[PDB]
Amino acid sequence: CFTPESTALLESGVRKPLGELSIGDRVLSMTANGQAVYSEVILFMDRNLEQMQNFVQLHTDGGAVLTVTPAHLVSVWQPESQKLTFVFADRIEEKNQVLVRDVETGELRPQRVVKVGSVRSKGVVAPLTREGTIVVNSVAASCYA
Amino acid sequence: CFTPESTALLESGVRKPLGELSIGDRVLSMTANGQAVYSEVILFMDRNLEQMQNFVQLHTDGGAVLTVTPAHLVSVWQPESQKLTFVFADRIEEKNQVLVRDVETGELRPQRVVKVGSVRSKGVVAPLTREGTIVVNSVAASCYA
Repeated sequence: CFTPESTALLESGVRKPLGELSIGDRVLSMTANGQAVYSEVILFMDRNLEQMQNFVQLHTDGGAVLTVTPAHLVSVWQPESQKLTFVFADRIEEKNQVLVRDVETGELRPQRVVKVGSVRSKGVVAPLTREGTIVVNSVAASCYA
Repeated sequence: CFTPESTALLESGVRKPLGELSIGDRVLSMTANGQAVYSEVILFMDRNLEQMQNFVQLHTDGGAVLTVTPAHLVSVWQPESQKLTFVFADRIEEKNQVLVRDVETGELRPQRVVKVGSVRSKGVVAPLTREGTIVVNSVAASCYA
């Protein structure tokens, strides 16, 4: 899950807090080969805006910060082998690379994780899109947790 | 989840029991717009070959039978509105339509659900592919349950 304050990017061009996200909204997602694409939210696998939860915080070199639960799958780019893989949030470390949306081009491009933090906050939201992936706070991730 | 005896279709052209499925295997899946495509199994969300479980059994007009847990998402085709939607297995009824792989063409084509049964067996397997979907026993389904 992500936090209610975490944001998705609607096809319309607007960021929307996950706590305000609605089934049907077409949010920025990622294809199997790592490309940006818009997909509709079909349901929420978890949505409790009061539930206290522990979150991993991934900071990218570009300034993006993704707050996700320990067991949530996140896309990790292996620069050497040109391999896109999914790793649990808690297993991600500095120097690993994640896909972050580039403002100018709109493309999902790899960025170094420069800091791995933690935080405990209230509210959990886990949206499921048709694609099965979702870009939260500009960082690509799986919908699975 | 599906049963261990349920089968996936490997890109190689061979059916493989889910209980024998391995991470890395490229199984027949479905794209967001309902097309057949091969995707690799990245992990199992559930895999307990001993766990007794209640399953819904969907029979198609073509003879395919998909055994899935009540809370598993399955693709349902709405012929009138040309809409592909996901519905929980237990909410599916006769006359609804699901996507079934055609032998000759290999395409995922809609077929009427001619009978909805039930069964309790041992073993649960829930494979997750990169696409997020998987065709089990020739019937298209989401990986989510």
